[PDB]
Amino acid sequence: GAMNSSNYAELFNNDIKLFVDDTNVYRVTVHKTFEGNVATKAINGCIFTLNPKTGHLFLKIIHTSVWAGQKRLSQLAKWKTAEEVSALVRSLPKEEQPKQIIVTRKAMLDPLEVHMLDFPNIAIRPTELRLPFSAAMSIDKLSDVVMKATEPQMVLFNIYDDWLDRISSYTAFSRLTLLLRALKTNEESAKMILLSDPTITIKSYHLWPSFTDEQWITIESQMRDLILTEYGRKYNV
Amino acid sequence: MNTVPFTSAPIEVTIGIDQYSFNVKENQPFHGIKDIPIGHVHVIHFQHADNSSMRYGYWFDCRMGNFYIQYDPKDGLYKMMEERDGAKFENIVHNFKERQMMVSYPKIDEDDTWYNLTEFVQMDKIRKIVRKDENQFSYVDSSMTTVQENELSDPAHSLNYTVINFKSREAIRPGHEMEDFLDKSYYLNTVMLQGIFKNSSNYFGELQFAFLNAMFFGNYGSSLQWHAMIELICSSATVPKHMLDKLDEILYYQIKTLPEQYSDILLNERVWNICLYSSFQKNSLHNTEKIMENKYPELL
Ligand SMILES: O=C(O)[C@H](O)c1ccc(F)c(F)c1
Repeated sequence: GAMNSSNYAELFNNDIKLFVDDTNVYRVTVHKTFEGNVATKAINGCIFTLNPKTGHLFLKIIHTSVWAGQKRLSQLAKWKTAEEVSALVRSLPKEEQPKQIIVTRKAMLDPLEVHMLDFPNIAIRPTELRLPFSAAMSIDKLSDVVMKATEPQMVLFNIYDDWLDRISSYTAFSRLTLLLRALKTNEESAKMILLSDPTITIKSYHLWPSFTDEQWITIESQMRDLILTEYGRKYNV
Repeated sequence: MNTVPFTSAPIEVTIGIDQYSFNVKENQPFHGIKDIPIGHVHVIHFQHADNSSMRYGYWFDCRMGNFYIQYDPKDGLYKMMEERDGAKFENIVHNFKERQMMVSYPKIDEDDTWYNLTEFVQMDKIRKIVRKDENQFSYVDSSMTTVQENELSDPAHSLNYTVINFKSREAIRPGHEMEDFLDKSYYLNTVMLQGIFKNSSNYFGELQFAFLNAMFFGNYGSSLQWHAMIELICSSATVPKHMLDKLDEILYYQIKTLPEQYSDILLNERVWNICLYSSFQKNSLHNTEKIMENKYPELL
């Protein structure tokens, strides 16, 4: 069934699973036309497909050409997401294929189930977690590859950098979700926290800075403070 | 006109014959039903006064043989049987008729209800859904499950309706996933009509049979089949005009006949609201929409 706080350790067991977030697939800017009407302009998007145990991120870049001449783009985007996830599964060796795919939005359930009919043993599940994966485009290196793309492309990343050398996947996922929630809540302030110390850099082959264990504790505290600060500002608390 | 004589009525029972029903008292001098219109299938059905559990009954066509009902005190039900001695059968019927021990099928001349509910229903197709080849009539009851229900337990006692599953490989061509899921025309026209049913008459016959089993027996799997066959048409953007017009007629008479007080258990709110207000055919079922909005506005 649905995945929630009760069965949270399930995410880090040895059954291969993927989260799929479609938030950033269909992205637009809204603007006025010369005649005073409103029009949209699509920009490149991405599918965020993540193994929460290993950190492997399959970032499928959705180039704006896939929308050309198509109607009902918000609906199509869900089917295109499901088509691409299905294609990814088929591309993986059998022993790497997931046993479960967890969609972050319930509207992805039917599209994905229909595309995965050939895989009756792969469970397609929703979640009651509110996950901040929409903020993936606040990670500078991910935003850059998406915006620079001139054609459809798949790029592989490890969203945990080398953290799993020192921490468990439960702790890594918790760190990731705290960072992404802070980036979603106040992107400017979160990036300031992450980059305010020029002596701590992001390796060429990494997404996040090279913090020591003690420095990660400080950063995590500051991210929590940011989220609480923004909560107080929002609700006048 | 034809006749279904009864050996006796040893237990008090409500007897249905098509859309009609009447009560028989324990050991009342009742010996059957006469004046049954030739040319249609019929259903004779039972609900015991002392045990409303198991509604059950028999689909039959008097053109296929001479049938009678005899109570079985071992199995505890009214059983249909076939009499192969025609001379003997005509004699038994004539005696019951002279002694006025039979009720008359109470058809009003103006009334086409039964024809309208069974227009496409044929006994030969009933006998393929309900498999018991040694008899020319078919037993159905309230508890019989369908083949689809069983896949999700005795196969010999099942309702072999055509399996319809919108999220199945049969319904969805590889490479046409969004297309086929949002517009079921392929599944309706190529898979179901051209492939399995061969024509719309057979499709409507199964739809009509499913409705009647739902209504007369409270058979839940039959209700599911009836709604699935409606939804498949309504969810197809390409349907022959003559099928849509005929469906509107079929559904109108079904909604008209449904007991008002069973609407809560026999009508699926989701399917009807989708079909009448959201589907491709939301504007193609004018007569059914009108009766539904006037008779069951709550459901909508
Ligand atoms: O009298 C009998 O032989 C049985 O009671 C019986 C046998 C066949 C029938 F058609 C019928 F109505 C009654």
